[PDB]
Amino acid sequence: AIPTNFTISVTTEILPVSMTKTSVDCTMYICGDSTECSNLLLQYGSFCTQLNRALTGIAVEQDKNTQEVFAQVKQIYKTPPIKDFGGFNFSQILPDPSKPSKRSFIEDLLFNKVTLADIKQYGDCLGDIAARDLICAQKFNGLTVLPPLLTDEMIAQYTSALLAGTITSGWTFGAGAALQIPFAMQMAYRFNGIGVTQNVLYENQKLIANQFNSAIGKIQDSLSSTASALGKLQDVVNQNAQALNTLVKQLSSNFGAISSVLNDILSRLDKCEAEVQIDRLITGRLQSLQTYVTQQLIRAAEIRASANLAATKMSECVLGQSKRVDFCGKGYHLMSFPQSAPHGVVFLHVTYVPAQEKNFTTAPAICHDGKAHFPREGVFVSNGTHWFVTQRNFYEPQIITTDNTFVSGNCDVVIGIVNNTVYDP
Amino acid sequence: FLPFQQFGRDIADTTDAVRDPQTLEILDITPCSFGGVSVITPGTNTSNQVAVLYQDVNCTEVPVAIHADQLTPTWRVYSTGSNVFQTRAGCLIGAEHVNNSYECDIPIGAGICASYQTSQSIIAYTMSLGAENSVAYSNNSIAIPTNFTISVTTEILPVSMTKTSVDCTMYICGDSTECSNLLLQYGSFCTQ
Amino acid sequence: LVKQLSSNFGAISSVLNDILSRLDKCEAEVQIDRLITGRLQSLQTYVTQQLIRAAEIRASANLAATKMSECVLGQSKRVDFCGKGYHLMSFPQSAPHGVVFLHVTYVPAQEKNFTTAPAICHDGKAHFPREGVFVSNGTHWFVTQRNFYEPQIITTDNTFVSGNCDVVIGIVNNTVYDP
Ligand SMILES: *[C@@H]1O[C@H](CO)[C@@H](O[C@@H]2O[C@H](CO)[C@@H](O)[C@H](O)[C@H]2NC(C)=O)[C@H](O)[C@H]1NC(C)=O
Ligand SMILES: *[C@@H]1O[C@H](CO)[C@@H](O[C@@H]2O[C@H](CO)[C@@H](O)[C@H](O)[C@H]2NC(C)=O)[C@H](O)[C@H]1NC(C)=O
Ligand SMILES: *[C@@H]1O[C@H](CO)[C@@H](O[C@@H]2O[C@H](CO)[C@@H](O)[C@H](O)[C@H]2NC(C)=O)[C@H](O)[C@H]1NC(C)=O
Ligand SMILES: *[C@@H]1O[C@H](CO)[C@@H](O[C@@H]2O[C@H](CO)[C@@H](O)[C@H](O)[C@H]2NC(C)=O)[C@H](O)[C@H]1NC(C)=O
Ligand SMILES: *[C@@H]1O[C@H](CO)[C@@H](O[C@@H]2O[C@H](CO)[C@@H](O)[C@H](O)[C@H]2NC(C)=O)[C@H](O)[C@H]1NC(C)=O
Ligand SMILES: *[C@@H]1O[C@H](CO)[C@@H](O)[C@H](O)[C@H]1NC(C)=O
Ligand SMILES: *[C@@H]1O[C@H](CO)[C@@H](O)[C@H](O)[C@H]1NC(C)=O
Ligand SMILES: *[C@@H]1O[C@H](CO)[C@@H](O)[C@H](O)[C@H]1NC(C)=O
Ligand SMILES: *[C@@H]1O[C@H](CO)[C@@H](O)[C@H](O)[C@H]1NC(C)=O
Ligand SMILES: *[C@@H]1O[C@H](CO)[C@@H](O)[C@H](O)[C@H]1NC(C)=O
Ligand SMILES: *[C@@H]1O[C@H](CO)[C@@H](O)[C@H](O)[C@H]1NC(C)=O
Ligand SMILES: *[C@@H]1O[C@H](CO)[C@@H](O)[C@H](O)[C@H]1NC(C)=O
Ligand SMILES: *[C@@H]1O[C@H](CO)[C@@H](O)[C@H](O)[C@H]1NC(C)=O
Ligand SMILES: *[C@@H]1O[C@H](CO)[C@@H](O)[C@H](O)[C@H]1NC(C)=O
Repeated sequence: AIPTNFTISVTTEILPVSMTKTSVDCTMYICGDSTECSNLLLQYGSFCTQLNRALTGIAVEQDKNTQEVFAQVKQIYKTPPIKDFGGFNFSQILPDPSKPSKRSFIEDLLFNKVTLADIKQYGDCLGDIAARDLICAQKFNGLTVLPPLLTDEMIAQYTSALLAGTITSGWTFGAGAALQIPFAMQMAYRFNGIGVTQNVLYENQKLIANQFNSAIGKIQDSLSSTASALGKLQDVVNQNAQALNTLVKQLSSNFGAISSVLNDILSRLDKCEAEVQIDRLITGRLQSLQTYVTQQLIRAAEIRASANLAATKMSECVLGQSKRVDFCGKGYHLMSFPQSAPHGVVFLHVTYVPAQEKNFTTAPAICHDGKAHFPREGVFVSNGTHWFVTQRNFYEPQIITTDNTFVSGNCDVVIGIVNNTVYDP
Repeated sequence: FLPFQQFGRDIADTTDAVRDPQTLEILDITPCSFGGVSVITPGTNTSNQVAVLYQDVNCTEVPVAIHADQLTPTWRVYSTGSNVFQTRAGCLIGAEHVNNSYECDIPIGAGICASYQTSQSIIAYTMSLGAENSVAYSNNSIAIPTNFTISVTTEILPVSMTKTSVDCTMYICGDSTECSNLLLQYGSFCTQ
Repeated sequence: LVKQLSSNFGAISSVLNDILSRLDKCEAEVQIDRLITGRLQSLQTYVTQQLIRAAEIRASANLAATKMSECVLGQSKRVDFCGKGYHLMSFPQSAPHGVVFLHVTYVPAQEKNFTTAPAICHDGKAHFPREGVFVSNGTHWFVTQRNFYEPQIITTDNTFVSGNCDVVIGIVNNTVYDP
């Protein structure tokens, strides 16, 4: 069965690249604002020097996780003012200059589909506190969320540079300096990559372009329909917030003390007896902080794995063409287009998918006059009467010829060989 | 506050609202300190100068947020001055804002990076994303390489870390037999 | 881990000998139990952190093994998997607790502009190159390999024909040499 047509399918896959950087203050979390408790916490200071190290190790890592995913190329390319790509339309993915930022349409849709309910200006919390904002409680308990190093506009600039390089130079900009190439010729290179001769592209270029454009449209309404697709990223947000909330809730435990309120202990008991109770509370809250930091390290490792995968996909599919099966979309990979998303990346893998198969009769070789003929590249296909050489991924039959095939020995040992003449120019 | 209530408590169980017994009004208690102060510094053996980034505060209201009135005079210099600079992350004190852009030396955040430059001081600038290079494009123009370079790059990868073993007995219980006897019931933990 | 042995953990002292010399076994056992619990907690924290770092190192070592297989023992077509540029070879070098790969790569150096066309209409039939592209220095056209400027005259063996020359967008007129 040989395909006689194709479809240009655009598949969207989302990968979390980083998570919210966080910092913790032992002193104001455990021993809120009392000097009596904080004096007892000095002997445990080493433990915090561990904790503040580990969280710091996470925070820097997240910045690195973004960098190695987006800072592949340090040459910030700009798309040309003229959009002449052989009928291909990149408006929905290229930057839109009519916005304060450079986010494309698809990037805007992705951003609007993730909440990211986190900046609260310290001073708003000192005002309308009766609303009981979660972030205000976190900030009063010493749980601060550091901001990402790379601003969203800057990540969008990196994505725009990658897109411009990909469409204006193909993979040549990945392996050093960018080199010009008309987009149709680039697509011809890609088609040669997947094992279908380039002559089909120029014979169906408009159609292909139309299909590509249609596929892009199918992404837009798909991203503007429901937010479930970005569930990978939203979870990565929500979970982190969940953890912080749990931490605050975990301050409501006695841990064997007479009460969970430090001031209550210091008001009922004196320094005579309050020291043991405060020590119990300190040990419990330090254990809670250790649990939080360990869970954060687990999640940081998971996010590092995801970001390494994202960087590999950026290198092997955006900057090149991947021959790995299913690595970049279902089908035969042609290109990829990156799109920034909150704490993640989105890949639009465009793929060649054969569409209309058709039954055919084939033989492994052709015996012309004793010698067996094997095709240089392709298969022998018969429509019922004659035979032709056809490329594997497309139905482009042509008459058997001495240059289409090569001879190897006599035609007695090959099982399934048939009888036919071969044209000799 | 219902008439039988005097103290209000938040999710953390720490009292936050109190009914003042003398004047029958409700007052809220908030921490007199806060977290978010970050110290930016070149490595000592270079200089003792430092900058201070206060997170999620305008530098107009830093004195009340930090309560600079009760702080030492050495802290008040970092509360207000001519080196005030605002960022999306927060606002920065002790660093001179520079419109020029360089590579990131000491990342601050929100695309702002700091460095120690020249009279030596600390500058804070919006980091650059590398060289700007527009690429020509035409529907009938290509670029072909006529020459090449054989470039040898190096990359290092960790393979293993130090194998380590721990003796519970001599760590927890140096040489006392009493402690070693008391540690038997926790053997299931140590064997883990 | 060594430094964390200087914590009371709620005991009267962080030294077993002080507790055992001030208190008899009557009251010393509760203090020693508190110390044991705290030090066991410290050991568990250390072991958990070591497991995290071991996971990191295992990921790095899996990557190193994959690089050794796919670049030292072969030629990797994956882009930027082994150095920047097109991969030629790789040489390993042991280092303490790690490996160092020397990735020798091919990087095109000096680029030249050339006017190109997707195909060539010889006498109505369009010609497409087998391996290369059509490049014109201004007057004539040549088939050149993509990664190096090695022009050669258009020829029937260099190219192949498929259909008339009206459907291709951007085709140009030229002759093809027939040996
Ligand atoms: C290959 O598949 C495409 C699917 O689009 C076919 O193009 C469609 O053909 C029908 C009938 O002519 C039209 O109604 C549609 O408008 C076309 N769609 C597009 C996007 O162009 C194409 O005809 C098929 N080619 C072959 C040889 O079967
Ligand atoms: C590429 O696709 C868009 C469809 O989204 C084409 O039409 C434009 O769509 C945007 C949507 O906001 C409108 O603002 C424009 O007014 C539309 N312009 C036109 C001429 O229809 C767009 O035309 C396509 N690109 C090209 C070069 O045709
Ligand atoms: C393909 O061609 C060859 C010769 O042209 C055929 O070989 C003959 O087959 C018949 C039947 O077995 C024999 O009686 C002849 O002696 C063979 N002649 C030669 C020169 O080999 C062969 O049969 C043909 N293939 C098929 C399936 O018929
Ligand atoms: C291609 O590049 C190499 C260098 O990368 C050129 O070789 C140099 O040529 C100049 C002049 O002949 C010499 O001064 C250098 O010593 C050469 N360098 C080396 C390492 O050999 C080479 O000439 C270039 N070839 C072309 C066609 O441009
Ligand atoms: C390429 O070759 C074809 C065949 O010779 C040219 O076809 C005709 O050329 C004459 C003048 O040389 C024109 O009057 C005709 O209009 C052409 N035929 C058609 C259908 O247009 C063709 O002109 C050549 N291509 C170019 C761009 O000149
Ligand atoms: C090809 O032939 C088989 C057997 O008759 C049949 O089951 C199958 O549906 C056919 N496929 C097409 C595309 O005709
Ligand atoms: C098979 O192909 C040949 C050449 O195109 C044609 O003459 C013949 O009619 C075709 N036969 C069938 C059954 O399609
Ligand atoms: C293919 O299968 C059929 C049925 O088993 C058999 O008759 C035929 O000999 C097979 N083809 C060859 C070359 O043996
Ligand atoms: C005494 O208590 C009453 C009732 O709380 C209050 O109105 C008053 O202000 C307080 N002070 C004096 C001097 O009465
Ligand atoms: C703080 O700075 C921001 C800048 O947009 C401004 O919106 C806000 O009103 C300022 N708040 C105060 C109290 O100055
Ligand atoms: C830097 O940019 C600001 C924009 O408000 C401008 O006011 C200032 O004059 C500039 N300073 C220099 C040295 O360019
Ligand atoms: C190739 O052409 C473009 C536009 O004409 C030009 O910007 C570029 O510099 C040229 N390449 C070289 C190496 O000069
Ligand atoms: C282009 O190449 C041909 C090769 O014969 C040469 O004759 C001609 O002078 C060259 N023209 C230019 C502008 O380089
Ligand atoms: C290529 O671009 C030029 C000007 O931009 C235009 O005149 C010409 O029609 C275009 N040709 C093709 C095949 O796109």
